Amino acid sequence: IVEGSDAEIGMSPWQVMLFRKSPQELLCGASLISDRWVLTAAHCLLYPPWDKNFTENDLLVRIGKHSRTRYERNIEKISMLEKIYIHPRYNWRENLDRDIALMKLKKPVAFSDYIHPVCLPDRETAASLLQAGYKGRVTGWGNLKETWGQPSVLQVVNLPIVERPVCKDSTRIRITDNMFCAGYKPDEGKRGDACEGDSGGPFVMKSPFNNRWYQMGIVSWGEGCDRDGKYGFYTHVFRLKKWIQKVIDQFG
Amino acid sequence: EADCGLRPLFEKKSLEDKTERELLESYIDGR
Amino acid sequence: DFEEIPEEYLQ
Ligand SMILES: N=C(N)NCCC[C@@H](NS(=O)(=O)Cc1ccccc1)C(=O)N1CCC[C@H]1C(=O)NCc1cc(Cl)ccc1CN
Ligand SMILES: *[C@@H]1O[C@H](CO)[C@@H](O)[C@H](O)[C@H]1NC(C)=O
Ligand code: NA
Ligand code: NA
Repeated sequence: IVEGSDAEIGMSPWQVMLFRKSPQELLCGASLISDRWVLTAAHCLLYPPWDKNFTENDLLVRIGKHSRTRYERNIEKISMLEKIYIHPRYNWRENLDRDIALMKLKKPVAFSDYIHPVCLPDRETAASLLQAGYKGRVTGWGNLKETWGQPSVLQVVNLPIVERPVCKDSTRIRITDNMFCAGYKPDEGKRGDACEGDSGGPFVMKSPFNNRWYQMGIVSWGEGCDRDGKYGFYTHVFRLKKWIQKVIDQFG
Repeated sequence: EADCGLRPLFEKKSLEDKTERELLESYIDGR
Repeated sequence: DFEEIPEEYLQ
């Protein structure tokens, strides 16, 4: 996360770290959506241009974390994966359309002060809140700058959703309805973005109707990190919810 | 899921984090 | 750069 701040303790208790077993390293962010299911970006698990194709046994999830590198004894919980599900129409060849995946844990994780699931949006919450200018929050342990470096603890940044024509005009990539973009404009006097290593983590909004946090987006892509005139692109979770529900109903 | 999105150390105790108000202030719909 | 995690998780 570029131009963010340290998270408060328990500020993002749905935050998940995807951790490679060997070598031991950060792979991606992710989020907890129930006691058995974790949501992330497909490109965290499958990205052939970069020779990325992880299987279940390659990875661990670490839940309840704050420090990036520490083993947070008596706080974090480490879970093994039972199965990965990547969206069948994920488009890694062109534009990262439908950049979404689910991971089922081998055993349910116990909730605590530090471990708690985020809500997935309903149609009405999505319609109300996914509007230009409305701000969401992005969290992760990814790099602090595009070129360098890396944070001691989880980072947090609040960013406004951007008008779709501005998103489209910022890139040569074809933007789809399964994406939205967020970030400040050059003239706006504030900045911030996701970066490498933040992939797969959540873009959340706090509903003013029921005071619950909803995951509206997944950290997907950006041309660099925090570049003037570029924006971060997020998977539109609500638009892909029917698939989420089909997977959980069939395999949960 | 019935309890989703309510943080033990914040909403469940009626404590606000230091920047959540920035999000609320950006939400025009439904005022 | 990461602290070793307990061996139980790597089995
Ligand atoms: N090809 C294009 N013209 N545009 C799409 C590039 C997407 C790619 N960006 S990139 O890795 O920084 C490479 C790049 C940089 C500048 C211009 C073109 C390409 C990217 O973001 N990727 C490629 C596969 C992984 C994902 C990623 O890094 N996601 C993390 C991320 C997410 C967000 Cl929301 C913001 C920034 C970043 C960091 N780039
Ligand atoms: C990803 O890797 C798995 C290895 O089990 C392989 O079966 C699959 O064909 C690969 N997919 C792509 C798109 O390369
Ligand atoms: Na364009
Ligand atoms: Na920017």
